[PDB]
Amino acid sequence: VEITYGSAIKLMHEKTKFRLHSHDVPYGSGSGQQSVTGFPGVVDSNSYWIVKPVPGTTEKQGDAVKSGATIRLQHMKTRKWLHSHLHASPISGNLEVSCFGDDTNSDTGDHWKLIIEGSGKTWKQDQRVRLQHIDTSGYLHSHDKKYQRIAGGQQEVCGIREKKADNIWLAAEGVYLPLNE
Repeated sequence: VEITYGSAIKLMHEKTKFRLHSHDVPYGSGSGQQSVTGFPGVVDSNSYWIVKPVPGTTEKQGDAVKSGATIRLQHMKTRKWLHSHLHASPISGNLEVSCFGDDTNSDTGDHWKLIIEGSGKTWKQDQRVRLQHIDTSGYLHSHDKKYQRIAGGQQEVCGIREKKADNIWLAAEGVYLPLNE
């Protein structure tokens, strides 16, 4: 259950049970970058993310991710980074959450602080967490607000500034690399 750097995870929205999801299609407005949504179905390779450190650092694959760590989530299928910035999200006009760059292109807008809700010190499967975007201070957020025509039935994912029930997430369905000890 200990989630280590290098591990593959799904991230489930606690309230709606939808999974953090991406795919090879951009937003029409805001940044025009690759879009990110909440996806309800269980079988979906597009729901997998790799937990990574920021490139400068001592943290390595197999190290436990700590509460308070700055992390990156890289989409397995497209290699783009979970990203935010000051653009309007398409449904609710909150902070746009996108997929940015690739293996040669990452910036600080790819940085999220892991906040474990209890007194837990290392990230585990099924524990309640928030992810706070470093640059904007937006909490990764979803809700029962859905696209209709393209990607219909999938939920908006965005960033908001207050802690709420709709910004708690749980890591699930993961493959966790062995603990360096």
